[PDB]
Amino acid sequence: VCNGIGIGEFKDSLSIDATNIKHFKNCTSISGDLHILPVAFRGDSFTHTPPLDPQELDILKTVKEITGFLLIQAWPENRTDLHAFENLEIIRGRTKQHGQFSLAVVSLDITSLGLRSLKEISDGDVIISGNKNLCYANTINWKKLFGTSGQKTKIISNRGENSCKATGQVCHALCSPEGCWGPEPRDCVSH
Amino acid sequence: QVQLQESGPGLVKPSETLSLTCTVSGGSVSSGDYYWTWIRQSPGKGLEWIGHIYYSGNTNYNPSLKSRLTISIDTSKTQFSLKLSSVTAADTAIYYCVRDRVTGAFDIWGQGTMVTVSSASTKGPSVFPLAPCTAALGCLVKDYFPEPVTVSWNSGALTSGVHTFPAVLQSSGLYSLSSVVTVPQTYTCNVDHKPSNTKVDKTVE
Amino acid sequence: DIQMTQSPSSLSASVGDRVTITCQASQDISNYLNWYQQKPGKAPKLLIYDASNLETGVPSRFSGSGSGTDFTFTISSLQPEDIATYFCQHFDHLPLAFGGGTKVEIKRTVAAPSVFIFPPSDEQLKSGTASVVCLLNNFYPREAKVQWKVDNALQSGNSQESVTEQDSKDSTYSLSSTLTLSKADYEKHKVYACEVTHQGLSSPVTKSFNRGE
Repeated sequence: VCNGIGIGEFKDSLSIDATNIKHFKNCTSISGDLHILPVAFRGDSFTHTPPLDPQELDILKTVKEITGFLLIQAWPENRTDLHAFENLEIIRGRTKQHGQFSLAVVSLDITSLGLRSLKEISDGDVIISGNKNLCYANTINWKKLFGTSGQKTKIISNRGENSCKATGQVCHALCSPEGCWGPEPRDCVSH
Repeated sequence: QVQLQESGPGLVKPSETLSLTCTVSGGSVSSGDYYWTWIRQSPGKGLEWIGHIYYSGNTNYNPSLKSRLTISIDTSKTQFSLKLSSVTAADTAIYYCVRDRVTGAFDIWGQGTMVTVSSASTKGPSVFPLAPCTAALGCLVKDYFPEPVTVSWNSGALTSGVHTFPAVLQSSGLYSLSSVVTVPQTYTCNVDHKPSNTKVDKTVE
Repeated sequence: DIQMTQSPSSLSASVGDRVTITCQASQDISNYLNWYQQKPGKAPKLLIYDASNLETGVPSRFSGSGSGTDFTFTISSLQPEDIATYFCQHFDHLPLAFGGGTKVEIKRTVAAPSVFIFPPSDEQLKSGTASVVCLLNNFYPREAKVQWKVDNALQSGNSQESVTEQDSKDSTYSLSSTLTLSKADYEKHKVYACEVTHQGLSSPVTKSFNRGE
């Protein structure tokens, strides 16, 4: 319904700042790319833009479709997951970051991904790097979400596998060996 | 393309704080595609990953150095620094600043700086000629601390036949090396010991 | 806490030979494995990323293979400039770690060293100490013996050696032996000799000088 960063209403925007976030309410499809850069939480001193309130990211909970790629390089320190995208389902990825990645979660303090509704990733690779607190990512079977032969996943430089098992942050006994987006029995992809 | 260069003291007293700063040239530190990483190397520990910092401010430290580590980034002058507090002789190592891309590769390395942890004092070297009594002559850089010492011949004009040996540690706790040249003209060795601000141009007979 | 083990710890091969070194991880790291080359006196250089991909600018004789726990690095045709220590590094999860390293050296023909002896300078004698230097230049193999003799008296316990890394062109070594005496002890003797023994020498070669001449 609405465009993405760099297209249309976001012609001269590099990320989702406190100026253009108000245009995503009741939007179900993004016709472009979504950039979540660190400028959204440290603010912009040049434009006097304050940090986006961490309770304001719940506006994107109506999003279900992204034609381009989703680039997440920042997240509020108060939120442990990404359930602001708990209803996002499809990332087509006709346009990619450097022509390779359609989903990038880089250096976040999140404890879980929480992309529970994400069922399809049409085209593009998925890189998950630099997240010191993240879990559940290495258990997700990304072959279910893929649609193009050869889509790769880089789960690198993140929290150790035995580190998540030490805190009991694994998938529930009530779901398949396909993975989970969190500890709750609802985050499980299949059962 | 992009070049990295280290800067900081080469001698740090024990229980104090080591400080190093890497200056990025030919590029910006503001790219979200790279982790700006410090790596050290020493005999007994080998190559050791210290940690990196992202341009968002997020950091990742090695658990073996976590309690004494602090990495910051200054996008203004395109630099990022390193601070290691409460150092011991186990922290004596060659420290590199490295660009680690998020893809997962240490693609760009700095030249590496030597950091020595010791309560001893800095001492400048004494240069002596190596002349006979195919010919060969050279210089003797003796009694200095700490490492390193750079020796060049004719300000870099003479490179063929030059052999600068690895420095040996004498029983007095001071280092000493020798650089020689084989020759079939004025021959001058250029000795630089930056920890003591000592530059010497020794002309050999 | 991933443990990286490289094998072998060191090897020697001839120019043009096929060198294959191995890297083994304590757990499955998929293909998150890189290879680095550290030539003597220089910083490590990235050659292979993602176990198999060749970095641009790296010669085609280098390659890598493997996924999971066992990985291999291969040089199809060994060159004299490839003298270095090769490291493998994982990036599966935090923290990142390197392997122990594999030192690679060149096997070549036996070359005899050129011997030079340097008397101590008068400038150093005023300080109260005397350093006699002997030089062994461009030889192979590295194993060599240097015997100091002052007035036909074998010296031991007062000399130190230093050998350069293998030359990246002729694959030779160079060694320097420094004999340290005091000023007073140096003035009491006359003949100062440096005897060397090497495979390339049919008989031990001695270079000497007389003090004050």
